[PDB]
Amino acid sequence: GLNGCVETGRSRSEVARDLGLSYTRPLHENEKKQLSHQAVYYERLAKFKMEQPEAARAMERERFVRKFSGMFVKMDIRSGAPDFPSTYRRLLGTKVVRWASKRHGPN
Amino acid sequence: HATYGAVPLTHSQVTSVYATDGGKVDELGLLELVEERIFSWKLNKWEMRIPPNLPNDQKELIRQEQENLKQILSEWRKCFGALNADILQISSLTGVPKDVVREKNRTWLQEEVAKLRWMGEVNKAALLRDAFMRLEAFGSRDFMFMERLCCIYGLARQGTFDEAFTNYITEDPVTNDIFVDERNPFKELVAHIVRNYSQIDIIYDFLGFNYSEGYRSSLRRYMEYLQCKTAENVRASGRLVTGDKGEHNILFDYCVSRESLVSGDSCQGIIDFLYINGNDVTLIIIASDNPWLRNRQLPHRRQMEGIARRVCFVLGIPPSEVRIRNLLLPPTYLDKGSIVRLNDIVFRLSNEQSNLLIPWLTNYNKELDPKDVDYTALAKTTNEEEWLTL
Amino acid sequence: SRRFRYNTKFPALVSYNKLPWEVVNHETPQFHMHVAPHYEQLLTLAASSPVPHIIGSKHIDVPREHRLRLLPGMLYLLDGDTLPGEFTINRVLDPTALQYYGRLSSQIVTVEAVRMLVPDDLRLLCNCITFKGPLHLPVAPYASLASLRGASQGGSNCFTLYHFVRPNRPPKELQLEKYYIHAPCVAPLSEFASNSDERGNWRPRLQAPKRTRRATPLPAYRPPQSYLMGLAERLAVVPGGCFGRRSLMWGHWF
Amino acid sequence: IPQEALHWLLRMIVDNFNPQHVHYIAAMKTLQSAGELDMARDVWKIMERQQTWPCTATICAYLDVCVEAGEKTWAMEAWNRYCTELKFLEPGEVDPKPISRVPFSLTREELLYLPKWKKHFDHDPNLDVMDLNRFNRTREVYLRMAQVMLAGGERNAFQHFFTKLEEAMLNKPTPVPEPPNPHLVRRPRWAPYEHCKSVHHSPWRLQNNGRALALGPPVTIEDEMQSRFFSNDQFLVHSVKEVLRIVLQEHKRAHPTECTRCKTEAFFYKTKDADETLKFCDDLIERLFASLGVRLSNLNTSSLLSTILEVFRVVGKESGAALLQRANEFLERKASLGDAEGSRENLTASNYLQVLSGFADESAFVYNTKKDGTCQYKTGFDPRTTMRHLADVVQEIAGNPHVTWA
Amino acid sequence: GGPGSPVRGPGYYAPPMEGEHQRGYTAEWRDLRNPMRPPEFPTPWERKYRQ
Amino acid sequence: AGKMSLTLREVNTLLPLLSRMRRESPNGALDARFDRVFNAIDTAIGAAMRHNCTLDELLDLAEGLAACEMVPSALKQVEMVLIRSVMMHECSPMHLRRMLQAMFTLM
Amino acid sequence: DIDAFKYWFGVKRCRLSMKPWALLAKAGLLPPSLTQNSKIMPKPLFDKESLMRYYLANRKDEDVMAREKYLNYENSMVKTEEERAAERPVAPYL
Amino acid sequence: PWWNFQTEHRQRCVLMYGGARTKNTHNANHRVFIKKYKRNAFPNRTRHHWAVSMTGVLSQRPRRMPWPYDLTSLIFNQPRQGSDKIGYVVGTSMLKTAVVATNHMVYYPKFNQRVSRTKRFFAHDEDLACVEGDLVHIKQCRKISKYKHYYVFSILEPNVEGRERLKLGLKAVPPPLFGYPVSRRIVKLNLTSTEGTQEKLAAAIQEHVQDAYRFSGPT
Amino acid sequence: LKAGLLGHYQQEAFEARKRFEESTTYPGPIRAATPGDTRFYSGSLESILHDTDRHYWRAVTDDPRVQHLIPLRIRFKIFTWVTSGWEQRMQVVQIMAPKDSTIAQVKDLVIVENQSPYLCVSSFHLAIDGKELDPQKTLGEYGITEQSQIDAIEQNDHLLHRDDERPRDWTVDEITAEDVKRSPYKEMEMQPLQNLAPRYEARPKGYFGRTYYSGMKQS
RNA sequence: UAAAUUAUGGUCAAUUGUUAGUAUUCAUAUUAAUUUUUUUAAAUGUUUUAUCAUUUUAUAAAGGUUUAUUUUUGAAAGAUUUUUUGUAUAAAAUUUUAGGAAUAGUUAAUAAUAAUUUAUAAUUUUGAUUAGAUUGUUUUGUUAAUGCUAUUAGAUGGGUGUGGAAAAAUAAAAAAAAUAAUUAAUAUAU
Ligand SMILES: [Mg+2]
Ligand SMILES: [Mg+2]
Repeated sequence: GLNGCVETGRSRSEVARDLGLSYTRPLHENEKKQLSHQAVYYERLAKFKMEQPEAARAMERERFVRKFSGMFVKMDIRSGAPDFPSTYRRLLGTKVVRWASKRHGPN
Repeated sequence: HATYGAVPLTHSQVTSVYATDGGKVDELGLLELVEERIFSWKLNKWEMRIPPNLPNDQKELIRQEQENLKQILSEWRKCFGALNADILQISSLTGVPKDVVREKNRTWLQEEVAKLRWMGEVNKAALLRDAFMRLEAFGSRDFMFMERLCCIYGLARQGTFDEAFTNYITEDPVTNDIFVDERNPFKELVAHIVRNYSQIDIIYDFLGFNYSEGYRSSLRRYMEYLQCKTAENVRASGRLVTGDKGEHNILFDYCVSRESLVSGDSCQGIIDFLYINGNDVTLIIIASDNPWLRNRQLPHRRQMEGIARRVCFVLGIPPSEVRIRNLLLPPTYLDKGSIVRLNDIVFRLSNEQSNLLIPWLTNYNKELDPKDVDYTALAKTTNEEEWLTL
Repeated sequence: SRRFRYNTKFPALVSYNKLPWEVVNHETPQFHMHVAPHYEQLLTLAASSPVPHIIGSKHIDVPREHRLRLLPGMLYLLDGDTLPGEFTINRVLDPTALQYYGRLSSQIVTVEAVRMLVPDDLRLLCNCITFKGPLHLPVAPYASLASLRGASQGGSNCFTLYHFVRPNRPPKELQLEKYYIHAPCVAPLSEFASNSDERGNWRPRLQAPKRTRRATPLPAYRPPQSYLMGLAERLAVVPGGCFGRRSLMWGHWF
Repeated sequence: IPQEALHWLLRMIVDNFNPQHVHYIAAMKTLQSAGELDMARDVWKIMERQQTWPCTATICAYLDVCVEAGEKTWAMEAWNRYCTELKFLEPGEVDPKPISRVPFSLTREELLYLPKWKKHFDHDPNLDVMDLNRFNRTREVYLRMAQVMLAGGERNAFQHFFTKLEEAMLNKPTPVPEPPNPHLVRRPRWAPYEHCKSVHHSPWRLQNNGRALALGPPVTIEDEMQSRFFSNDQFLVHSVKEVLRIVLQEHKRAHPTECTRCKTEAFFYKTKDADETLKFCDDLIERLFASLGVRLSNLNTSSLLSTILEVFRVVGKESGAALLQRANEFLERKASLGDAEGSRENLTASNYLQVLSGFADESAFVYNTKKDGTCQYKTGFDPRTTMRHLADVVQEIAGNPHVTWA
Repeated sequence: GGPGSPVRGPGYYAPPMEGEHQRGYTAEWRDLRNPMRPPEFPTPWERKYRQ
Repeated sequence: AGKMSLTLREVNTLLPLLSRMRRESPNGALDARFDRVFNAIDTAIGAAMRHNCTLDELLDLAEGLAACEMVPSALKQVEMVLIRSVMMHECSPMHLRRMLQAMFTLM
Repeated sequence: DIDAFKYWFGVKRCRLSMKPWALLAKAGLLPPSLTQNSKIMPKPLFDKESLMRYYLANRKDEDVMAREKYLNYENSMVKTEEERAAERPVAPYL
Repeated sequence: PWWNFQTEHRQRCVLMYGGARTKNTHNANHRVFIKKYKRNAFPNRTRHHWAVSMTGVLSQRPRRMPWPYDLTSLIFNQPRQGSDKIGYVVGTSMLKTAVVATNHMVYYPKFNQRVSRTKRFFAHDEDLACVEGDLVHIKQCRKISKYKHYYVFSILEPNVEGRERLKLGLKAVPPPLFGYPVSRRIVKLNLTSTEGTQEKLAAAIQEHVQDAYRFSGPT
Repeated sequence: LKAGLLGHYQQEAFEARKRFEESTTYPGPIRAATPGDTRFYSGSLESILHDTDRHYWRAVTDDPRVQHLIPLRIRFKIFTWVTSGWEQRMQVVQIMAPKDSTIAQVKDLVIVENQSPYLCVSSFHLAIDGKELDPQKTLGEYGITEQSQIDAIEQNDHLLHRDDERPRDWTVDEITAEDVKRSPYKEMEMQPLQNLAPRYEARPKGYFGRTYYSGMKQS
């Protein structure tokens, strides 16, 4: 389970997944907190949706109003780019003041 | 082809599965028919012949053995094609019928070449002379006969080639009836090989066809068979064979030197067999494929003197007439000269009595491979050595 | 991340059930435009082949809780003008809405009354059409309409169709696609069968008669005198604005 | 044009792709559906020149075009090259084979010391031949080789192949059918935009919709399953049906003037080789009825009866009432061998189609003959009797609601 | 040259290469400037065009 | 297909159903259709041993592995987290009874 | 470029301006264009009765016209029976 | 005659644009630099521009170019450049994301030498098996995150010491004591008692006041 | 990485591998597990409309799609009209039922595969030789084979209300057609595709014109 | 420290100008002058329609400034088939500053379209962000030169959610749905 499949193009993890093998490093407390707290917020948000409908309806309504009335909601090449301050970096000085820098990752 | 559940066969299941009764089976005709069926194939017929449910090392050894069988059959195919081309060329240049070419003479060759040179055709005369010269060495119907028989025995030994010789659609030559033949000449030929040639596994391993275990067990069975026909009163307990005449006729299977030779060790002298014949002592060693281990495999002179002194201590034989000699055998096969030297030195047999005891020894034409020169130098320095007297 | 699971191609769209321009209202004559050709083909099917559950002896008695779930999409014919309970009777008197039963009333049984039944919860319509017998189509003895007294006889001749639909849906809902089996009518072949006495009275025509006179010529073609719209073979107009192919132009002014 | 089906395979090899077996199957089936048999043999020669060993499905797809062309030499070459080692299924063997070839992977050592041509993996179709012969389609081979020997005129080879197929379908178990492959297409999962025009969208005619078929079928279907999903006795019935279909095909090939709608005088009467042909067909039907006992009561014989009626209509010039009588006698014979009181089945739409086409072949005529306007009919043709036998048959079909007209 | 150019190495001298690049740059790549021999054909199309 | 991953709650819910389908089978073992099911369990267990686990989830996992007779591929991380759960303060004699019965039915 | 022109003309179905059409009609690849007018010969005048009379005077057979269209449009290399008798295998396999 | 590649490129430019190139592009123009700011008062913190700076990515001096002949081209047969890579895992602080440092070669033809530059990529591992210290083989894929378009295809060499340190409850790699500073000013570590922090604060604020007094200049 | 140390590493890649095959002892051939699906396809992101959980090419069919089926044919009592009157006949519906299925599942398979508006008109019940069958029992518990005669006795006073939410061709891989209209055992394996359109290459890569010097094959 | 082996029995050479290609002038060549030449003054008719409307007609310039680039499933091509379905939205890679330090609508996970959560998050001394200069480009020039020196294809998140695609406030043709004209040259001033 340390070698990927050249024929099917599967990863190193997917070959071990199809063999029933477990390759996982011993996690720390924060790495277990990252994987254990995913369900807790879902049960909290579902309990808020079931228990307070008059507030969840207003929150979803204002979220849909903020989503629908936006200026860049049309799917385009600019909206479809993964890194907007890096691909369109000539707008960050004179046109767009949202991003103050053009580099945020290793690219 | 290869099916789920196919297995490679040893000699016992080849003997048991192909055990049919036949009377006056033509060896050469069935051999030529089975080889004509083999040569009519393509390369795609050799693809799916390895059984799937096997470990990878066994599959690799089976693939090497099948590749060896395929290349030897292809070499015999091109040799037979050259033979038929030369016979057709001689029958076309001379004008003699084709079936009487193999019974012709050298005086007849001189007369036909002089007749071609008298008419002014020196090119056709040179072609006829060269075709007859390369036909005298290759033109026999039984030329590689033991090697071809061992190839067909190996094709039966794989176990996946038995159904590849039947269920063909043919035409009758005189009436033009399209039919399907269910006759399997491969099964009849392998049955006749198993019935007549009782030591076909020994010739099969001695020619270097066995890639799995080698020829060492076949060598032990061959030496036990040759001891049982010379001492004639033989007891066999495990790895020790002894004659009970009072005269020392002892064959001791010491160890297998392929696994005994640890790579990276300092231990001088590891032998395979020990044969005490009267007063003579022979250390029968099969050489290794490692050339850095062949110099470590042969024992020292002091070690041979110690072994002879142990023979004097145990057997009670006086040390005045005690001789010990090393014997080196080729690693992957066993050529004709090695078997002749084994019959001369170990069992004290000449050529005529070895041909009387062993019928297939006369047609055994295996020789040393030219690309292994250091083994031939070591065997020349070893086999030409005098008997070490204690 | 969540943005890089799939692309934005083919997003989730609003269905036609919540768009008012895609939903047909039953107070309009457009409701009876979609559903009236489905009735005139079902009565053609029920008069030529036995439809299993198209004719009952009473209204199907589902419970009041299962009334909205099982009834829409169901059709059955009953004898006489008997309406189900817990409905408000609205008779269709609009000639714009009654005009789509013209082929149903002329070539098949005469349409007497079309009623829309709206319940107390206003969620399950019923389109009730009362026909007066007999049929203008020949009815097979093995057909479903042979077991109906109002259809077989030539008050006692009245029979009513009942079709349950949901009020505000697209016209995909009020479709009857399981009744478009085209069963043949053996009325021209019943003359020559063994069951008829007219089987020996017809004379076969194995050869065409010898024509001494040719066909009558058409009258003299007079070209039009008004301004035409142009060549209909390149304005993509069908041969009369009605049917045909533009590549095969015919029936126009030239 | 159908030649593009040969073109896009060739551009597959010019662009350095290895054509899989599904590409050869699709090319041969697309060229066979358009009547291009030589182009299908060119696809087979392309597959042979790529040194690809065909699977059993590619072998069957080649044998279909060897059967339709009537060329026994091509099928004998394909047999002697590939199908000499095909065996039927045994009760001791497992019915599906396990997957033998592990998918291609490289370790941390083999990535380094192996050369780049050993570490290269193209989708070579010769690697998965043992995993494409997993479902034992040998009965579809021995049937096809039984048909082409019928086409070439070899009775002994046909008898050998049919006897082996009959013994295998009587004494060996049924193989597990191969499931259909849904990964061969790139169709969408759902309709992206829901919009459907009505059936009555046009006020001038009834049109077909994408939801429902409202105009009725133009051609009757047999309403049967594929040959791989059949049992062994059902495949024996299908084998007898296919041999009778190839008898019909070779009779139409040998006598094309006497098998189409009239166009000449010779359509009305039987050929001189029709009696031995119908004798061979009757002997095959009686061999099928003698091999299968009461089990033929529990088998679908709709396509078999339709092919029997087509053989005894086209090859033997029989009336439509005789075809209806033969179909009723066949169904009563099938219902009588169950040794119970039973209940007989009806004729299907494909069975009634042969009776109606026999009625149409009775009244058929040579239009506009040499006398300029006189249609020539069959000698002894009675229009009243044929019309009376047509009308009650049409009423019998219309009385049965389970027969869908087309 | 990279994108849209068939040049693979410098004309005369190069930094030290290993493996198949060493065998390619010195022996096996194309060379139309060779006045004695054209760039070679694959096997076996070089034996019959030896003269 | 890698579209979803099972946590320990989904395994503790699926194991009694598969044990019930094993008990309802004519043979003692299940059909070969579910070999991809148990493999999806087999990767879900050995990953969950690297995360946090309460005692009741470990008890339900051990009882589910004992109900339908399946030996997981890891078998050592499960015993390592069962060693850590013996001397806990929340451990009950009912918990030790379930653990010992499950380990005797498995081993 | 003849082959690229035939690829973009037949397979890709390009458009043509009148000056390349006249230039390729000078090469024998195309007929003369629509705009190359002989100003001494006026345009033809069609009437359907004379066209029907000429069509009924000499029209081709149905199968002959179908085989002509098959040779012109579908493929032109259809093997004869003498070549089908050569493409089939021989007695060692037959 | 054997034409070079420039003839083919000129042919491509002629077939595209109708003509190869307009003449007289050199012009020998005297590009003069006119300074505006004061002597050591350029408005930048790192790079102070005082000469004519050339503009160009691949047409500048000294000339660079990518060198495609390296370990990756010797091992992997690639469908395109940068598809398969081999590197080392340096960071696993993110979930399902291994930071992989890989190397490539840049060629200088003037000095005739190749140099190894380093690029860091974000790769994806679902089962969390990549430890810092693994020699891994990553491959290109779809966009997974904003900066994740590679995935760990194989672990060619696992860090055994990192896994054994993770089994001990320690970090896989002990963290470095050196790194990036926070300013150009010398970060002095303050070690004082709890009572002597106010005078140290007074000295620090006085030093900041003198650094602000440096704005005044002379006197 | 340093490429000059590659080939000696290859010797180690030899000297470990030959050390491996002689050290361990292979017990036997492990059975081949079926491969899953990877989420790391090359190129851009696909849509959810075309996500069929298969991003590579597999020419063979594995075990989760293999089903063991029995061709069960079930008879129905129908009535046809003759010149005298009604006559009772038999209409047979053939299904492929799995071997480990129950009789209620066989009834559901008969309901979804009849494709006739005159057969499954009301609630019916399966029986053999008049004796009714328990719908919660397996076919193997009754010894039901292909030759076993199964009848469907109807009760025409009721009305069968079915709700077809399961598609007709539902396998484990969840690839269903919306306009299928046929049982998957009835449809052919390969047919002509009339919905697609044949498209040729219209964008040349490097060759555009007069003289083919190199063709820009590296691109 | 092997100790001069003895027919010396074959000498008669080379050059007939036919070539496996970076070759070097510290003073000569490139730049401006001794010489340049020739014009240009805006204020403007795209067309079909069913007529106060609708159908077709998608990269002008200055400014601001970019490490990089390409391909619509949708319109046409285009066909006696048909679903706004026929894989376009991605990657590697290479910039510069005489007085070199910090950066952020931030990184990954995610039952999360439209993130109320989790994390020991991400970039950077292998040179980041900002400020300056700034289309790039084996197309130019020079030389013996893998050196130095030049460039003018382009693009453009608030003008209108129309349209397949914003590229839309102006371009000697790209002839734009009846052959307007297709002989030739000026093809523009006029
Ligand atoms: Mg279009
Ligand atoms: Mg969280």
